[PDB]
Amino acid sequence: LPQGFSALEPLVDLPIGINITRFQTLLALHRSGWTAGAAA
Amino acid sequence: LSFELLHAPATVCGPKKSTNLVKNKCVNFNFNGLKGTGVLTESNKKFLPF
Ligand SMILES: *[C@@H]1O[C@H](CO)[C@@H](O)[C@H](O)[C@H]1NC(C)=O
Repeated sequence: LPQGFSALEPLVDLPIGINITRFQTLLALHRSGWTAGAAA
Repeated sequence: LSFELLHAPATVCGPKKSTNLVKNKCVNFNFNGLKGTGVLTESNKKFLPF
């Protein structure tokens, strides 16, 4: 993580009204089997 | 056409109202549900888009 200060712009507001308790990220895989580049 | 009422923000409705703006006069105003009273003037401040 780099140093310095930077504010965060609000982007999206959604009136969904549901319950959220657990989550998981999603990636993209491509076959050349499949190879994935560096990411952090 | 049937209308439903549930535990939700309920943002389904048509036009509220519209009017012309007059400057340099003392008057009441209501912007987006925010009420106030005063005199309106051209503003040189540069607000952020949000
Ligand atoms: C999430 O909150 C709502 C509102 O009280 C509730 O009805 C629902 O059961 C909750 N979800 C879970 C998994 O408990």
